[PDB]
Amino acid sequence: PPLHSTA
Amino acid sequence: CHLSDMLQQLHSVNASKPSERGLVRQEEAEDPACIPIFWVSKWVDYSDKYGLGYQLCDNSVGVLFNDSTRLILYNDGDSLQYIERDGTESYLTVSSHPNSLMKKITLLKYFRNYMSEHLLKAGANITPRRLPYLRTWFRTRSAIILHLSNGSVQINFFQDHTKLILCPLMAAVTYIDEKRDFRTYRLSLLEEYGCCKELASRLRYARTMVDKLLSSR
Repeated sequence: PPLHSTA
Repeated sequence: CHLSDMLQQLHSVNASKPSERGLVRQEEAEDPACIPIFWVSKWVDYSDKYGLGYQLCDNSVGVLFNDSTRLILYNDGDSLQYIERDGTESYLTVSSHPNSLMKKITLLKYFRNYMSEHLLKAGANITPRRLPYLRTWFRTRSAIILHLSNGSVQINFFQDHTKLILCPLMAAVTYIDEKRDFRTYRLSLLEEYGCCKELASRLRYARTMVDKLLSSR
């Protein structure tokens, strides 16, 4: 459920 | 056809059971020649409202909008490629474009800001290498699956940050592992020499993912 790639 | 070739390459390697080797010699399957020119470095799923934004490793940005158009900002910071729903490709600039494209360009800049400020560039250690766009994507609980217009399929796994970039023209796969070590293999050499359990598992999953792309055209 991440809404973006790795921070 | 790229996806069909990919499905064959993956059947072949997986049918060989590469991890069930007495002597795994995965290093001998590396082919540094097949390193990809392009992969997705960063992405932002804003699909509930706008689209899927992403950055390629060349620093170009792109968006697959919900209305099935695509806007690409080149790494010069001003050149655009636009793709209308009927697939017409055109060259424009942020400095000179139709007025009707302002909302889309504004959105792309917003996404590019978020990605530039807050997200890590996958494969930043790698020196890579025409500019592909995102043909299709989807997500599972496990991974995001990005299919580029040059036939490449990239699969990013959420839990452990591992990634596959499958290159059908080279019959190759690049695997970025938990350590961020990037190794590029020829799939037929993985068949001969074998590989670790973790990579064989990701390759089995990859075939299911290409099945899903082929079944949802």
